Amino acid sequence: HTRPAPAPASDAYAAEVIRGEAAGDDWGPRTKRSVPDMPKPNAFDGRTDLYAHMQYRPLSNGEQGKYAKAFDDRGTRG
Amino acid sequence: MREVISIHIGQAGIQVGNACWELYCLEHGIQPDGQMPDAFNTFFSETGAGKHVPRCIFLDLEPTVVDEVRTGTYRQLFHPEQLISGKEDAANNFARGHYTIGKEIVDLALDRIRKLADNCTGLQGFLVFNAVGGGTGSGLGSLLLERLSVDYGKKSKLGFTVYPSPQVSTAVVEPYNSVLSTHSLLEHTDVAVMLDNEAIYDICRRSLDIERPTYTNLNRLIAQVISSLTASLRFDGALNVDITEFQTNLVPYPRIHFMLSSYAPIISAEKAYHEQLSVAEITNAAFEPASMMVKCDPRHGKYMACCLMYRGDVVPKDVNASVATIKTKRTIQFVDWCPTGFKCGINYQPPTVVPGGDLAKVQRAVCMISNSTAIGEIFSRLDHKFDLMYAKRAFVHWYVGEGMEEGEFSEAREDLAALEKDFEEVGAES
Amino acid sequence: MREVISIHIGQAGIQVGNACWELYCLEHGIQPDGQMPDAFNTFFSETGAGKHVPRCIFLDLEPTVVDEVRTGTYRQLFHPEQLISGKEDAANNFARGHYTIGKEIVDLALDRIRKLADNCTGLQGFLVFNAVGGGTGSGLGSLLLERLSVDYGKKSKLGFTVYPSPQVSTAVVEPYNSVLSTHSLLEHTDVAVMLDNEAIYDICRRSLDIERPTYTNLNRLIAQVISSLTASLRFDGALNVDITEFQTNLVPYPRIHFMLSSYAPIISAEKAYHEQLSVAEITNAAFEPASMMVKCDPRHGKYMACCLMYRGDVVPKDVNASVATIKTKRTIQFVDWCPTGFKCGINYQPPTVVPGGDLAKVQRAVCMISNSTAIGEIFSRLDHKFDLMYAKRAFVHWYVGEGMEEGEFSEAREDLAALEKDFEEVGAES
Amino acid sequence: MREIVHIQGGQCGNQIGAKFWEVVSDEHGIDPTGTYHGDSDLQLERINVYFNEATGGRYVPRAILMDLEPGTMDSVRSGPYGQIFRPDNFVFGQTGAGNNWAKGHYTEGAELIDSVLDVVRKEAESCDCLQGFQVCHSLGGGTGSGMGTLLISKIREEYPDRMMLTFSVVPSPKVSDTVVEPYNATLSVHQLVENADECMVLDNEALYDICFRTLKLTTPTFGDLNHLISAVMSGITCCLRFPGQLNADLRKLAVNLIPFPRLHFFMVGFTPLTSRGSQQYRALTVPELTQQMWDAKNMMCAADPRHGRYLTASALFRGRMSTKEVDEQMLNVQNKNSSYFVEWIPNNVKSSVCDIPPKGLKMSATFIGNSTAIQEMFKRVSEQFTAMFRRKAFLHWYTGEGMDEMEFTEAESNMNDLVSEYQQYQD
Amino acid sequence: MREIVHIQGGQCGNQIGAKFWEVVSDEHGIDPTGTYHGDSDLQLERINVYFNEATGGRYVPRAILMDLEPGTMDSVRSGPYGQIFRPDNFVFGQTGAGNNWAKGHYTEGAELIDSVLDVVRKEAESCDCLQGFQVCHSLGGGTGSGMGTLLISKIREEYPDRMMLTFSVVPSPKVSDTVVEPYNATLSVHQLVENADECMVLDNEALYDICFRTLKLTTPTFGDLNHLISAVMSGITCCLRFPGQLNADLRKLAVNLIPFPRLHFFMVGFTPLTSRGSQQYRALTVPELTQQMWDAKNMMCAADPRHGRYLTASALFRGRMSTKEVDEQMLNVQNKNSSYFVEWIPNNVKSSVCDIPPKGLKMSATFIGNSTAIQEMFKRVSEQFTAMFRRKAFLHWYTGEGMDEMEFTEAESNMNDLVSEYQQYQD
Ligand SMILES: Nc1nc2c(ncn2[C@@H]2O[C@H](COP(=O)(O)OP(=O)(O)OP(=O)(O)O)[C@@H](O)[C@H]2O)c(=O)[nH]1
Ligand SMILES: Nc1nc2c(ncn2[C@@H]2O[C@H](COP(=O)(O)OP(=O)(O)OP(=O)(O)O)[C@@H](O)[C@H]2O)c(=O)[nH]1
Ligand SMILES: Nc1nc2c(ncn2[C@@H]2O[C@H](COP(=O)(O)OP(=O)(O)O)[C@@H](O)[C@H]2O)c(=O)[nH]1
Ligand SMILES: Nc1nc2c(ncn2[C@@H]2O[C@H](COP(=O)(O)OP(=O)(O)O)[C@@H](O)[C@H]2O)c(=O)[nH]1
Ligand SMILES: [Mg+2]
Ligand SMILES: [Mg+2]
Ligand SMILES: [Mg+2]
Repeated sequence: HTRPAPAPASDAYAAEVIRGEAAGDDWGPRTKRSVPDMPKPNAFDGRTDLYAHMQYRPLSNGEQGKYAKAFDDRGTRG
Repeated sequence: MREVISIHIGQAGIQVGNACWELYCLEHGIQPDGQMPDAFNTFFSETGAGKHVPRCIFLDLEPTVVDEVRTGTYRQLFHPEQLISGKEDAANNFARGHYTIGKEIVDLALDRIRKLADNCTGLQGFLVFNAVGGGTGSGLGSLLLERLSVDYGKKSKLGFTVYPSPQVSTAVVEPYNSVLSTHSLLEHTDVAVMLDNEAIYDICRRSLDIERPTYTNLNRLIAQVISSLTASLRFDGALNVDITEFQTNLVPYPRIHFMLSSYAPIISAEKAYHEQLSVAEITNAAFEPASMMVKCDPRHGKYMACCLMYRGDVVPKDVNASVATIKTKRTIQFVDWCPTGFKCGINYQPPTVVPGGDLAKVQRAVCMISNSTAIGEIFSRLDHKFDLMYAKRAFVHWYVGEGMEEGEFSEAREDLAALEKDFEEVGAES
Repeated sequence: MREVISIHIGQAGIQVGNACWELYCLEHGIQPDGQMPDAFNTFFSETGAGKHVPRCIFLDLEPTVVDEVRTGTYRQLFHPEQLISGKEDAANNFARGHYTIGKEIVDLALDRIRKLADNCTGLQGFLVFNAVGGGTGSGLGSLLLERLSVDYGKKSKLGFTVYPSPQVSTAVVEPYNSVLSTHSLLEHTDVAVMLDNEAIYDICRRSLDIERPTYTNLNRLIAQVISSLTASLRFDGALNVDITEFQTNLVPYPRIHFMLSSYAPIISAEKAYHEQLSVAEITNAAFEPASMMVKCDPRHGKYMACCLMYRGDVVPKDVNASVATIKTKRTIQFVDWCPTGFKCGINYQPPTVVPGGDLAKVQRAVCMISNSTAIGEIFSRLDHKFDLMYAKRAFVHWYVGEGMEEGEFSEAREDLAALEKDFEEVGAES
Repeated sequence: MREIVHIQGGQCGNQIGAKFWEVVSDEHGIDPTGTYHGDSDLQLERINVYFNEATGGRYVPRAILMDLEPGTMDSVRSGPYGQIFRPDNFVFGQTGAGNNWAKGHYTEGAELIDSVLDVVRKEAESCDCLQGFQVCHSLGGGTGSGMGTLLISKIREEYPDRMMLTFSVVPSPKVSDTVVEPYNATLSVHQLVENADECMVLDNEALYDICFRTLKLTTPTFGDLNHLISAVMSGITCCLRFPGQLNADLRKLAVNLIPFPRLHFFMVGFTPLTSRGSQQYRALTVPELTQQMWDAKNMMCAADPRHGRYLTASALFRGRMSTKEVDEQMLNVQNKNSSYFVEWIPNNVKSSVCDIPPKGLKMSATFIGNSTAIQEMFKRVSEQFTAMFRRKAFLHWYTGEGMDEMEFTEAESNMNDLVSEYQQYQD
Repeated sequence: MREIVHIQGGQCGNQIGAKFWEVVSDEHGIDPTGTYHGDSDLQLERINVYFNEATGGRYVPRAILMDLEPGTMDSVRSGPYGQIFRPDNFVFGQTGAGNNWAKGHYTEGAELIDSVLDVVRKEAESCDCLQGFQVCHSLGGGTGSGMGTLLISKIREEYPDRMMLTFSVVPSPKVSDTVVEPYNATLSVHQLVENADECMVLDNEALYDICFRTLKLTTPTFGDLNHLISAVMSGITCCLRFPGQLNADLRKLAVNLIPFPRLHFFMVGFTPLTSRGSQQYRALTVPELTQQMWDAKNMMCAADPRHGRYLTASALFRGRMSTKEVDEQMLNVQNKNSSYFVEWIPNNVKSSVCDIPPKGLKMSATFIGNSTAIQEMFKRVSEQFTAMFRRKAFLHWYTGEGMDEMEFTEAESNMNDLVSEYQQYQD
């Protein structure tokens, strides 16, 4: 009838781990923060990827005028 | 059923035991009157309904300190006749405490021990708290140690003796009484856990950040060690280490049985909010020389065998990771013939905090109780005081009158000289 | 987890450190009490629940610069044992900080560095902040740096030291105290970043249009340079630069390891609106000698290895084009044997602005730390200042009487005389 | 219809079997109340292997609990799945052995050995046909080591025609847990090599490194270790409890794993160990269980199997699998690396197939291997004893309780014979 | 049923494969959660070249991401399409090689090589037919070049009959990123000749230029640059993943593009690179994919191919195309400019057509060119190495981890030897 003392209360539960009943996430905390909006969406249409060039998607009518007016991705020089 | 009885002789013995049962009554939640509103079975006797009495005896030849226990805050908790008084003190003389006036009072102490052991089912060990520097603790303590050895034979006994420090000490005949006590401890006491006052003064100065430490502050955190070294019986954990384990694992030789002490997390209220107290950090603090309770350098000696008890939420693996980091450090050393040198004990109940105490609530605690060959140095300095002093036959007229003989200082001198021969020989490699 | 330990030594060290850790707690959102309402592991040590402890110590023999930290707005931040004080200062004497009063406190200095190093999991380097003018920063820094190479071998040690300006200096034995410091920071410190108070006086004069700069304003942008130096660990970017990456890129020879420092955008709150801050503008601004943080002219010497650490909205192409425009300029001349002088690092965190500060919020910032042969002008001038004062034995009996001998002036002079020979020999074109 | 007598000794084996009967009861599908509620009729077919019937649907396991301190008995009783145990099988003392081999064997063990042999013989007589004697204890302590080796010495004298698996955790070389471990280790194995027919030696450092490097578990407890040894221990007798395409009992293990009577030392392992978040990336197929089967990291022993040639091997496969596919990595691991196997034994590997997998897993396997790498496990204990007995330390706790130093020299006589014979066949 | 195992090192290697496995994934129609939701049956036919099938439809690549810092994998932990990887295949360091080739190779290199090769060996035995091993790393760095080039030498020892694709980026001639850039490059090419079987040469300055004059982009990030590199790496093994009228696997290019075993440094190219402004006006037919194939502006290497002769060239066409228009256009470029091709080899051009184009593009083609103009790149790095070594600058670091100047003189000897045989064949 020894006095109960609290367990270390780890999240381990190796029985549950080896049975795979609870998935969880084994990965630790992500280091080196998480910078918001870097690299920035470019001006003169918002380009965060090269998917348009590498997928050959057709130009939208609301964005065709920008390339009608300008040559490079620098915006509205004239 | 685990059960340990403790005896308290000498002015050090009662005043340490005042704080010992102050923490003991707090772990089990019992109010100081003696009512709990079965880990209490190993320290308290369940008496009828709602009444509990501690299974310890207080005894002192001086009638002073017993009365302030009898008229203090623990008048109802203790048993009124377990408190043992005396007509007068032994007065810093080992002769008076062992022969003349302790003899009329040792037999009233012996029967109440028999009353305590008959009440319990299974006893585990003997705890003695005393000081060899005075008359009452060294005299009646040795006088009781003769009687309990022949009556309750071969039972494990663990002793806590407050030895003189090399620097701070409060009696002139103090080196006489320590030498005469050591002739009784070596052949009778199984494992003697050493203590020293100014090391605990030093651990209050730099750790607890109090610049005015007193005897109350020292004895308050001595009780933390005593509860920690008996924490396996009370509360459950990973590796239970009882008193029977402690002797048979830690004493290698019959005449080599002395012991150090440590208690690493000793942190005030303001200091606790900034310390990251992990198992790895608290292990490193215990083995450092600044945190021990006797001023001896373990670098000067070599460790013989070590035992560690962990309290609180300690997972059983970083204790083994800390041991590997301990043994790979060169600044700590072991004797060459002892490859396996650590005993691990884990308990899950964290140490309680006394109200008004300077110790803060810490979730992890370790006590390092280790044999060492550096205990020769604290015996060489104390013997160096005796040899320079006995050359002039000083202070002997107090001793030879009360039953002692003049030659008895010589056998006690060579007994300590034989001990110094043992400590230097066993620390030598081959 | 990566971690770097910063030791703050001498009067300059704490006053930088108050500015340094103020910039650090605003980046991670930690309030001055220590509570954040995953990247703090570089500098802050997580303890308990919602408490962060700076991984730094304040070591100074004069207590009146440390006690204002202990009673200011950062009481709950620091661990009180990290703040190490002393009875009396070294009083700008190298012999006091190294021999008489230095050895009495450096034992307690290693006691907490070991505590900080044990709490660290993965260590990459050390930061040291000192001023060679004053004997606490000069002598005790020399004692601590010599001991740390023995205690922690082969680890990085970042030297953020402050040197006397040519025209400006606020002490008399500064030529004496700087030369004796160069015997230790040569052979122990692996990366040393010179700073100079009058160059930052000039930087605050024109770029920040402050007519009356103070010691608070200088140390605030000292904090900007060091935070930009180690922002690669805390945040993610295109090209990370680690501490040991920083050390092998800019130290071609084990003694040629002194490097310059330049933070390019210093703009006011009212000039920020009118400046078009791009990566081409700031990169040309950094190489300007007006933005140079040490009073030396880089046109006399040769640039030998440079690193450019970018913070904020720096896209990787035009920064690679910005370096090309620097190389085409004949004014910025590199050494002949190094056709690859540039190291580049880009972090995505814009620099934080302290509330009530003087710097303006900018979206782009670059910090250049460059090794040059124009730093020989710093050493040779301080060599001339020492040689003139030593020739008639001025201020020697203060230094000799506190433990030293005359022979340590000849060895330190000869060691510094080798540096001027080494700088000329390395930078010579073949 | 064959049954196993389980013995638990000391504070280790009581806690080992507390987690071991947790798995076996859950694999057989009985609740903490004791009634059966499993959904498989095949699950209830072989219950006499590990449990006995009782009136009212209760099932009481046939195992004993044995120690000298009632504190550890409070741990197994109050823990989960502790109410099923037989109260009559709770044989215990009051003194406590106190990490001494002499106490549990000669002086204060004698008043409890006669009590438990009366208890042990009760289920020995009540059960119909004995198959073996499983024990689980330690060798570093004194409560289960010194007392356990006397009981295993006493039980073979009465019943000399049965096999006996032993699961003894040996002291680790890297970490010290008791100062007098090389005393109790050498004296316990001195009794076993003359008596123990086969033995599964384990240690604490291997279960740590398994639960760090493979399970990727941050701060685990001993309950995590005691489950993994239970995963092995249930896997040893998988062919008895469940039918299969090729069944192999304890004697099938013995006949294919001990070429010589004195070479009876094995090493164990549990194959399908995956991390907390890596179970969705694995492919539960027979090529990769064998990949984890023969890895040195996966074994539960301090020995490195690449150091010593395997004298023989075993396989306990459970689940639905192709016996051709089972046979083809087992042939592949003979041929890809034949330099790490013995030459004068063809068909070095024994295999078995059980048709029922463990709970929560589609497939599992258990490896048992007699190797000359246990040579390295005894060399550390032999180095510890020889380098320390020369100064006759710690003997007063031993020589004062009944045995002489001549027994310690006899422990040097045969342990040096064990290390001689294992290296001999390596050449 | 041939397989490719992908291994990557350093800052540069891991960021490419974050985009490379991203580009492969949506070609095969599998989500970042790993499930397949593609609309074409032809995608699932050849998945095993790049992915392990798992329980529940999960697909995990043969990706082994190697680094000495946790920073790179942290980007892979949180980047898009970074959850598809096997968590066990993230071998990591803690110290970091610190941009030192000596630290990644010799001293600190040995502590992780025995662990990273264990992950490689587990994946190598799982798949049946290994076409080869594909690595993507840097050369001027120290973490992916120092540790990577030792890893290539080790894996050629264990698997000597399997090919080796290396996609190693090169120090730029115009600009520089690190200071020990020529030191770490010459020590790696000295090893890359002996172990690796074929090399694709990349550099950021050509990737920067190809994003300006061909794509009309004035703000190219690295993620923009990694996409054009990832299009090349998909084009090499487009024959394995998809059918075609004429099939050319990895080993067919090896016998084509490598006349002698040390001439395995090639230059790459991707054909349908159209800016968004001029996207509509260009047509997609084989003659205008060829005219952008052979342009010196389209080459992703420093070397101008107009300077040196083409020893052998290869083309990896993708799409529904006429076989004549593939044949006649690559025949016209052998007649219009025959001074740029080697006379003593007839028909320097290898051509192959796969009927499955990439996503969205009607047609695509990838160019691999074994030009002798690559000696201009190797001369400049050897020029910088001799300039810094003769002063022995930045050498006290490399000699600190256990190097002497013998292999530094050997590295320049082999560098000067391999550039000597390029110019001997140009005459
Ligand atoms: N740590 C600690 N030591 C104590 C305490 N009380 C007394 N001592 C020690 O005891 C020594 C004196 O020896 P004692 O045997 O206790 O004196 P005594 O019990 O009064 O015996 P007599 O002097 O003969 O009457 C002092 O030097 C103290 O160091 C205490 O409360 N705490
Ligand atoms: N930039 C900067 N320099 C400072 C600051 N405080 C002191 N210094 C420099 O330090 C020099 C004086 O030497 P110190 O090292 O500070 O003297 P100390 O640290 O008090 O040493 P002791 O007097 O022996 O205690 C001056 O010449 C200043 O240039 C500061 O807050 N900022
Ligand atoms: N794996 C495991 N090992 C244990 C457990 N309990 C104790 N041990 C090991 O047993 C050793 C101590 O011996 P002990 O169990 O006290 O033996 P006893 O005195 O005969 O009971 C230590 O090395 C522990 O590692 C447990 O629950 N699990
Ligand atoms: N394409 C590309 N190249 C990169 C990237 N990051 C770094 N590099 C190149 O890598 C070279 C430096 O090597 P480094 O990253 O230090 O190699 P490591 O030490 O192994 O990590 C430089 O020349 C860069 O151009 C990236 O994200 N994309
Ligand atoms: Mg008294
Ligand atoms: Mg001062
Ligand atoms: Mg073919």
